[PDB]
Amino acid sequence: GFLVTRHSQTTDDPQCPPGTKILYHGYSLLYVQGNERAHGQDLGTAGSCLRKFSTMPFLFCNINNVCNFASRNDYSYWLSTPEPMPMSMAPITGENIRPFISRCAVCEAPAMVMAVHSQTIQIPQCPTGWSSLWIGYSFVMHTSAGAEGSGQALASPGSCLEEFRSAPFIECHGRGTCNYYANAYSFWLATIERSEMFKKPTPSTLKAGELRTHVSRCQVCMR
Amino acid sequence: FLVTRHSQTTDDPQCPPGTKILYHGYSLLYVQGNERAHGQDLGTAGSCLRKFSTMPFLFCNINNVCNFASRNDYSYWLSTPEPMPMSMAPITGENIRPFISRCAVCEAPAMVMAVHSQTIQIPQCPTGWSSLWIGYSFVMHTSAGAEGSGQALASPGSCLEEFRSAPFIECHGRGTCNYYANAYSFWLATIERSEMFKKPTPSTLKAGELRTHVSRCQVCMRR
Amino acid sequence: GFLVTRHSQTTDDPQCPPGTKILYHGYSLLYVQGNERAHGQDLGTAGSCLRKFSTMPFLFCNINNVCNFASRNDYSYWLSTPEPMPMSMAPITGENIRPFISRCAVCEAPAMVMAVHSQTIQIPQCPTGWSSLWIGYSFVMHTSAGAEGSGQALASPGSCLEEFRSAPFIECHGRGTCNYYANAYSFWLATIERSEMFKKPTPSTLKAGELRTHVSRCQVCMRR
Amino acid sequence: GFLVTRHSQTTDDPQCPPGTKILYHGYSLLYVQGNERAHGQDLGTAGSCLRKFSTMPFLFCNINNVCNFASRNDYSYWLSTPEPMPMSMAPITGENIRPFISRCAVCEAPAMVMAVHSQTIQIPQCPTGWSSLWIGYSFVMHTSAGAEGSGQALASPGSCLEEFRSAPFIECHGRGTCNYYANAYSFWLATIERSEMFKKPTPSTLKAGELRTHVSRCQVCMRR
Amino acid sequence: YLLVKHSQTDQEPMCPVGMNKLWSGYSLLYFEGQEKAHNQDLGLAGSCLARFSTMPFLYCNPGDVCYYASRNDKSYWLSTTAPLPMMPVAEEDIRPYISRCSVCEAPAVAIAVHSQDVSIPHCPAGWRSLWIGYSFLMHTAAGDEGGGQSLVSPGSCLEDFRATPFIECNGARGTCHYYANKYSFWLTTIPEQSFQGTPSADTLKAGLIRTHISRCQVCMKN
Amino acid sequence: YLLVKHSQTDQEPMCPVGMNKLWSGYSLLYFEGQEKAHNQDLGLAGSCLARFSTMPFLYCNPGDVCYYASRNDKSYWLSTTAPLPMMPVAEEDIRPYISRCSVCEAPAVAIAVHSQDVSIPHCPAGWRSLWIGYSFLMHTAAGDEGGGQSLVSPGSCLEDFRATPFIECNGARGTCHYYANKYSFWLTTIPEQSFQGTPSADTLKAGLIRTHISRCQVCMKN
Ligand SMILES: [Ca+2]
Ligand SMILES: [Ca+2]
Ligand SMILES: [Cl-]
Ligand SMILES: [Cl-]
Ligand SMILES: [Cl-]
Ligand SMILES: [Cl-]
Ligand SMILES: [Cl-]
Ligand SMILES: [Cl-]
Ligand SMILES: [K+]
Ligand SMILES: [K+]
Ligand SMILES: [K+]
Ligand SMILES: [K+]
Ligand SMILES: [K+]
Ligand SMILES: [K+]
Repeated sequence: GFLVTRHSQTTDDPQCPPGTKILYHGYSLLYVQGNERAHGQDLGTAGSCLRKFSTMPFLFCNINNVCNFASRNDYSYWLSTPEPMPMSMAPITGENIRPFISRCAVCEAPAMVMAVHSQTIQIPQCPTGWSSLWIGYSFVMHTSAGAEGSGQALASPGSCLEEFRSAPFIECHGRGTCNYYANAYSFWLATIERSEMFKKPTPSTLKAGELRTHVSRCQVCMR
Repeated sequence: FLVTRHSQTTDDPQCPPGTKILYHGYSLLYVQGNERAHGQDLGTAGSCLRKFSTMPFLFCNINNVCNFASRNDYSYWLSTPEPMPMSMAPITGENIRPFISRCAVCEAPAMVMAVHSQTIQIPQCPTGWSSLWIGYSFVMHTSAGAEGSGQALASPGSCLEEFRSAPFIECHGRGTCNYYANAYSFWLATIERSEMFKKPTPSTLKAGELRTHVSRCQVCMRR
Repeated sequence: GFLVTRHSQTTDDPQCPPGTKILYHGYSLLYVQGNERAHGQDLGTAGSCLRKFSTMPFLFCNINNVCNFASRNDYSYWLSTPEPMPMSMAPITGENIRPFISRCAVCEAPAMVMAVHSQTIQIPQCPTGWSSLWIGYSFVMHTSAGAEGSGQALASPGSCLEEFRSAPFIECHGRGTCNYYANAYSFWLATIERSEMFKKPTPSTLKAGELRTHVSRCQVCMRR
Repeated sequence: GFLVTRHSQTTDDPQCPPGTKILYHGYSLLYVQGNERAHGQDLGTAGSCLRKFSTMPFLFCNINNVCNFASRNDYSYWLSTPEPMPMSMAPITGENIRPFISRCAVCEAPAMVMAVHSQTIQIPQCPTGWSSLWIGYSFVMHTSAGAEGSGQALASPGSCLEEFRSAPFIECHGRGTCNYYANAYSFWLATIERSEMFKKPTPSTLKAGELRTHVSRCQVCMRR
Repeated sequence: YLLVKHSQTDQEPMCPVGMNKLWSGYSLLYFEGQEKAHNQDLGLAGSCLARFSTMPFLYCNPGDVCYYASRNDKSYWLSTTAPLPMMPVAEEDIRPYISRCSVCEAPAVAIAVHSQDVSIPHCPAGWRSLWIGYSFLMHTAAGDEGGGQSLVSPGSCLEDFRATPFIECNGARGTCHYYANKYSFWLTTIPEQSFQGTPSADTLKAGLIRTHISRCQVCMKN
Repeated sequence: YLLVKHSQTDQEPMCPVGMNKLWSGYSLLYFEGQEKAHNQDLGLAGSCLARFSTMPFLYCNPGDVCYYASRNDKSYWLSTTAPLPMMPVAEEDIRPYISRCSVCEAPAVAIAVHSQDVSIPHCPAGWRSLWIGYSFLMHTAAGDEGGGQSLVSPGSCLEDFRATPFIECNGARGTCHYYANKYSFWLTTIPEQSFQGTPSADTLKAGLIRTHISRCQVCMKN
């Protein structure tokens, strides 16, 4: 019973890769933050694909047998779409949030699925005996409020996003608001020239148009 | 393929039908060393230790010296329905046994996963998968220093059979364990369709009104 | 000009101690938390006394020249009154918050002020040549959401609260809510027997009616 | 002998306020971050004014009695000037860093100096018997790398910056690099109307042109 | 299924006979970005990076700006027996310090079993042993950042015990070094048969350590 | 005005002749509750605690329950030159390790000045020297908790440079010890007259350390 989760990074349901069957579609959950502590769900697993969305998909209980829902100051983070940040740059609420949330598909595969990374701008070949499911960019971790966050396993399909985005996720709050913030950081595997492996890294500051020049590529494969 | 089950009581749980017993042990939730929390997913054998201890680990430094139970580290274990001491004072030695949950690590013929409904309704297993058990959606937790860990929603560990406002107990190298006021358990909330893209409605629930506001789950095995 | 701040821990303005003159009254600010980081204001300083209350008394700006007010997930913490926690145990909002916020007074003193602690259940005498302003309990630090928090300087009047409270402060949010939470912890100097200074501490769990048995006492004094 | 510290927020040495005499001039140190722990120097104290600048003005020593200087990944933060952020947005190094570092002056005052905040766009009056040294904006706290940071005492002149800057400080590394990063946040006291005190705060996002108008004003006064 | 092996030496490990090697690389423990650790399970292929670099990642902000080796981030790798230097090692000198790994294609899943005893635990019936080692639980270094291993994962069972099984590389500096705050945590050898409600504090010096570290075995069915 | 002095030895400091001693005590650096450090300024009286204890505080929750030495909190104190122990020291054996202090009534305020140079900085004109020392800036220990001193406070000027100027006491255990993650941070000496844009990394071993530590003087008006 092998499973693979795919994220469209758009408001449309992604399609199950060739050879796999759909189980269900949902919204792309990246991680949550309760009592200021972050806990993520690997993007390559079904845990990152929830059928129902909410800026507050969880609640907390105490040893006094009292549970509180949306009653403190907690967060939820979701993979986002190409929808531009509002001109007002103010938080988004209610139905206006829907255009920003990524969709996902949980599919059952005949065999084991994995991701491989080239650590170069070229797409890495699937290991011998493995077939391609999709290609993308090496997404490894992220941080936001309080510099808290989580990341992906490098052999998980979750570490391979098909669409590169400087801002691949949006931040939501128990109060019902969501927005992008300047400290929302996305970390990606970088390109490394073989001759530079044991040499001091050469610093690079990339702007729109040249961002992908140092981002490693990947391919998700199935045995 | 392995499946780990936690009784949440002092008796060993039974392997679900179709699985074979490997060993029994105590339910380890996570540890905290030098202020850093590190958990063992409850769906994995790592959350089932053959031997219990309030301090099951030690640390070693660069001068090649290791220290055991000499500082201020913690260990956390799933607990039983055993009443909290009226004195509310720390529990020590053999008196700790009644509070520690037991577990079983079983070998299964196929992979096992968990599904969540995000409603009071029990989520059916995907076509082609049979049920192992049902429970409540357990996501994360925090305790000392607001540190903690969480479960993978696709893992059986995110599906506890018995809902507990206080599902775990905190222990120290001192040989003391207790339930403290800052012990928080986080669970997936129930979400009505029309509530998805609407500001969450805050709610504080008290005894007898908790279980029915926590998302339900079911652990399934490909068969 | 020396100053001393006093907190009533009630809805009434505290009065300046004998020998001091009033500057202004306000609300007792304990600390704030922005982008998950706490920053406090010593209770013995005027910074802990704000004339205007708000669940969100600050805003933040970024390098892109954009400022955001009450637009993320920040906190403010204030000393509270003995107003009981609501029966519903749900967050308090709007005008209903006022009854929970402690008041303060910033007073100008003719000489320096300080606090002394006994580390016993007995009130410590003021140093020779120093007169009394008020007595209290040794309040040293606190933590709440994310185990973040701040504390008081032990020679500051801020480390000497006149009223002992297991829950001396309340938590408020940018969204406009305030409430007490189970992880809101208050730390106090404990009583230490002289013969036990270099002995393994004897653990104690205290419940209502016996809490103060291990809480150190203090006295705020002024140089004569 | 009371002391007053002033920050020019430019490459020029600030002048000591009237009624005070210069002790020394230096560079405006906001805080440092060592082994991931941030530690600040209140901007109203002489500690925020260092005679010598360095991207790494400190070192650390271990239990084996070995100290390491600029060998790991530590930081130093300084108040900055109006110098334009490099168009490339790439790290600034060596001599090129000088134009970005604020200067300061530590002066000896005849009496105590404190700050008062209005929590409105209006300038707060100095208490009776006190005279104004300067007016500014209420600066409370800040965060940068790892969401770590520090803040100011609201009673301290350090909480009253004479020039509002959405990005009042720059981040430097032991490597010798400095830059403005997107996660550098400055927190300021907000303006609160009497009727807004006990009402849910109204969220607002302000852009260039309307920033200074929602920031609390302050005045630094001397008891003389 | 994939089997991952870390040699803990500067020589890549051999894949068990019958298992094809997908690739060899360097033992990645974790990345530290913005003072936040992100670990790779030592039992998973993601912990075996084909290309090494003191700074193997970059980061971007919503303003469409990405920075590579332009701040103060770092990386952590499993290390070898190369002697602790008195000062950071740079560029080529780093090579002898980095552990190597191999990702092998296996017939079944491999697990780790721990005894929490000086006794080496047996593999479940029907499972064969791949290797024996010590119970590696967690680690911390700069600040309180670090991480740990899954006890059922082969990554929690290292063949060679090391007081300091990993090294720190300071990203943009292009150097790696052993700092005094590095800590390795291991499961203990418990004297009691199955319940220890009262641990007896102890300090162990080099030479009396290994007999106090929980033992483990990595197993695969068949 | 109060002058606080820490001896860094097990003998209480003598108040300068003429200054009345309010009390003597033990040098308190910080408390750690719920893994959150709360420091006392070494130049303020709050850092001189009359009565010592490995657990000098307690805590309470809103449910009207207080716990004293019933969890995992700790305290930190400035220490003496007592030798690093092979294992934690308990109860009476702790005494030789804790620094003593004295709080004295002064006629004027005392400040610290730092040279960030090998040379001793001058007290401001019209101020007299009380003592000379090294620029103690900050510290860290368990996790990434710790704290620092105000550079204008006499607490930032320790007469005795110590790579490890403080000791950790583990609360309820009733013992103190020196752990490998303890770090002291000091202002450096800078060659340049006023501007140093590119620090040159360096590792200093016992014997060549003091010449790289910034110097300071604690001064009092008149
Ligand atoms: Ca940290
Ligand atoms: Ca911490
Ligand atoms: Cl919430
Ligand atoms: Cl311990
Ligand atoms: Cl907010
Ligand atoms: Cl550095
Ligand atoms: Cl970097
Ligand atoms: Cl304790
Ligand atoms: K922002
Ligand atoms: K408690
Ligand atoms: K609560
Ligand atoms: K940035
Ligand atoms: K070191
Ligand atoms: K140690």
